[PDB]
Amino acid sequence: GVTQINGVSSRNLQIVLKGDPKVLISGFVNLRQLDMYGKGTLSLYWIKSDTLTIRAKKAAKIQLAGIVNRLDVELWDFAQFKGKYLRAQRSFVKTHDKSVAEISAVNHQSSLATDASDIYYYNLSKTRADFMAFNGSVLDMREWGQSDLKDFDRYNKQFP
Amino acid sequence: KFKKPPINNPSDDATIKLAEAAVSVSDSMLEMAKVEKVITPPSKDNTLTIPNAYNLQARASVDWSGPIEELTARIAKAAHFRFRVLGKSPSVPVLISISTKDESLAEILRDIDYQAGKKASIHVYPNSQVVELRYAKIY
Amino acid sequence: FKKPPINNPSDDATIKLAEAAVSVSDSMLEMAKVEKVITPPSKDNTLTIPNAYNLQARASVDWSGPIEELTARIAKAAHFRFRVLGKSPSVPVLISISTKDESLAEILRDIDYQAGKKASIHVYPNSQVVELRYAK
Amino acid sequence: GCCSKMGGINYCDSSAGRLVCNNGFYSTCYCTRHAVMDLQFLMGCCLWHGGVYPQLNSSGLVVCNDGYVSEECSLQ
Amino acid sequence: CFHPPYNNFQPDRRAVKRVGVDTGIGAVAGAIASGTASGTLIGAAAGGTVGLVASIYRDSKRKIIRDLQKQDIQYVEYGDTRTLIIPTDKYFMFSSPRLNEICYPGLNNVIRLLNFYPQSTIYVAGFTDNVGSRSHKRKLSQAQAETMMTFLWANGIAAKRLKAEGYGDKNAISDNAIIHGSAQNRRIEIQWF
Amino acid sequence: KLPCRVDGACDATIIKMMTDLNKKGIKVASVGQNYLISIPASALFADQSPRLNWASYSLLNEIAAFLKQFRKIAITVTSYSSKYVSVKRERALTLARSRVVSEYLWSQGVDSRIIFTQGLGSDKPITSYTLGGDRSPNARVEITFRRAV
Amino acid sequence: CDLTKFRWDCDLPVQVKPSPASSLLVYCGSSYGYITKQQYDILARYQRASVNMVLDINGEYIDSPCIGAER
Amino acid sequence: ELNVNSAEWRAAVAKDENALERFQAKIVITNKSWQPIIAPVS
Repeated sequence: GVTQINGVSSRNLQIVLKGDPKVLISGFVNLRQLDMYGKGTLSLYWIKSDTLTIRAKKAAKIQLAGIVNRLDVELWDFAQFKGKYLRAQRSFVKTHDKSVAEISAVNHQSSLATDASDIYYYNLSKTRADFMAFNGSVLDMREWGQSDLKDFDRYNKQFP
Repeated sequence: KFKKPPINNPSDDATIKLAEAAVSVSDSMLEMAKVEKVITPPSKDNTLTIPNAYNLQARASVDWSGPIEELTARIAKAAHFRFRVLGKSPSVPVLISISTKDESLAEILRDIDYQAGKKASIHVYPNSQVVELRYAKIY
Repeated sequence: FKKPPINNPSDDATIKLAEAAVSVSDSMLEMAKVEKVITPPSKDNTLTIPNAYNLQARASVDWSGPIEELTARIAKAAHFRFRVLGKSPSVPVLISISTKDESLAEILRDIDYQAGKKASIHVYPNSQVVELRYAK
Repeated sequence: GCCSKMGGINYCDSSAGRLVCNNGFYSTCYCTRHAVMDLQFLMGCCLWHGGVYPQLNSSGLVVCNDGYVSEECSLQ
Repeated sequence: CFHPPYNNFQPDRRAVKRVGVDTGIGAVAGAIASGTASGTLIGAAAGGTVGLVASIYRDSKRKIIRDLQKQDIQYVEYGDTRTLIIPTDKYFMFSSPRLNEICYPGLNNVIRLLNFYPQSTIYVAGFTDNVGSRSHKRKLSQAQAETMMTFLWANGIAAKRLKAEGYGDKNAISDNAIIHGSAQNRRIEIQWF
Repeated sequence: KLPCRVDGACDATIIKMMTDLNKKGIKVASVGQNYLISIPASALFADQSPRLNWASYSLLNEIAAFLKQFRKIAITVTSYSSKYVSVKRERALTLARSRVVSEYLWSQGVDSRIIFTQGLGSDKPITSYTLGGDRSPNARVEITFRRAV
Repeated sequence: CDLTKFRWDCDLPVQVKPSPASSLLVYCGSSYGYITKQQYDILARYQRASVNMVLDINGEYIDSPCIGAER
Repeated sequence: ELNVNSAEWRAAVAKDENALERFQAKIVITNKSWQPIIAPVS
């Protein structure tokens, strides 16, 4: 089913998807928990959250834009989390077999890619720590041409 | 048994005296940097004169203790930028010593320019792919 | 099997020495950052490449003497006319260019920069003329 | 020898300061004193002070060329 | 059986010569051993087989490369771009485009190796050291590269497959400020796919 | 009274380690003073990820010893790989791989003033056989330098 | 151009006069020509790849190195 | 004798010939050519 909501203001919101819908939401949302067990698709345009917890299982597409103080993503298989533009002060991102996540952490970033998984950090957090288990990858995916591309510091330099 | 975690290798009193002197120098230098920064804070960043671009984001780990021109020329060649020199190189060489580890060529050029200071200045024109070192008009 | 760095500080005092060196290098860099005066590209008083086709020709120059002679010779090689606006000083403005492969435009840039505020060079490509403007 | 497991010493190339072996490869062995050596430990008294001032000693003092007295070399 | 100067650019016959000599010696040995027509035939067959295996060895690409390295020619294979580096100091008359025909074994080996790749595109490039004028080095390298290209084309390579270009002291594989490096910089490079 | 050779380097050793690396599969070529070590990315990293296997550190140790056998001013570590996802993806992956290999080689202190690092992704393949991932021939790490004097 | 294949073979035409369309300098050795913005971008890509881009006129090599210059 | 009248000195500027006054005129930047084996040497 296709859902199109234009204008939402909440201090808490919970979304659980068990099928394959196409739901897009507009406004400001204090999203807290997000659960996906099917091949669903969801989008939020502006979110102002304090602690987001995303758990995606099977071929679920998620897109969120806004600010988050503490984001925790767990992708399991074929799950896409287009979390770019969602600047999380603290990021806890874990990806499992053949899943893709895009993160834009700001202050502290902690990532783990287990096997055949991908994490792409489009922002240079003040401190970063990424781990790879079998074949998982954590890449930078920055432009290299931005006139103000910040370089790694003594506290940023992690060598994969 | 009883133990405490830092069980390092043996150290020599030569290294110990050097460590104490180095810490004293570091404290004096911190005080000096703080007082001068408070006296007159910086107003302009050299990223204007050395704007980064593609192929300036290639990285390099440098350990150099010689004159500025050769290091700048090697950096430019590795960046595929034509190297140009302005001004008369002074009789007293503009020595620099850059000891970094895996940092981009734009950052290395910025470090070289800052270390040169009033003696030499590095500019980068990415439109013309030119790295230009100019020795100041002293003398 | 991975091996530790051969230069790793593993002595109780060597580690402190190394962090002290790191701190002194950092404070050196901060001093240099505060000390350095820079000229933004917008406010840079220096000749920009005239882009004139005849001036793009490569050259090879080994000159150390008056600015007027080399500027006139560069202009004549570039086929531009040459003119001087101002009064020549008593002590001549001496410059030096020792290059093996550098275009006439870049040589003019170097000549102007070495002249500094004693003289400047302007290039008119529409009416192909190199002007040496003295300063009073 | 020097050019071992190569052909052998072809000739000393004084411009570079190294031996050239019977294959095109240079050799790690120097052939003239003007080869670039990474000399970091240099023996001798009064280094960095002008060397030992050549005077017939009346005492055990070893005086450098700039007047500084090398205490590490003087007699006790 | 073989004219030393390039064999008149005619096909070379070591295979047939070696198998013929081997059959001759085998037939002679069999005739001595037996004294019978069947024994002579057996000896000739043995000579033929041993000559076949010997020529299979000696006409191999690896043996040709070993021979080219016994001569002063270097072979480099990176992926599928194969390069022969031939020193002008030995394979050209001094400071002249003239080929050094005393070194005909090396040139014949180069041609034979290039014959193993009938579809490859060959680029011949000439290089000189830093000594001389810029125009002098450019012209001399171009002349030597053209002479090598002409030799390749004469020995049986189509004119479309060949391009010859001469760089001066531009692309150096060694330091010209030292004698042996300057010597290593004097070379001809033959690249093919 | 003076050293007879550059410390810790032997010609027999250089020849032996070149032979051993070529036997293993690491191509060690030398044209003039220029040396090239081409390493298949499958012998160092995991499948299209910038994470070295623990077993590959012995190979990196041999390569570090080979680099230490020479005196030089600047090494260059370049990474190439087969196309997997996107141009930016392979460029970032190759840059990260070059960074990590360069970092390990730098830690295993080599006589190199500068160690340049870069990755062009899939810009300069050396073989038309592009089938395969990290097993493909043109997915590799190139360590090129010039012997100094 | 075709930049990956195996041999990255391609062709960039050069215009001697600084046309408004093609006004970006290329220094082929001592001989300099002008090309377009896309041509300069792909030339810079090949330069990053470290590929020789010798200037050829009528199939004849003229000058070895090509380096982008002022736009 | 060396003359100290710097006004009388005569500078000499060399030049190198480009495609000026020269150019089917198929002026082309061709990469199909010899390519170095050890390409990125710095």
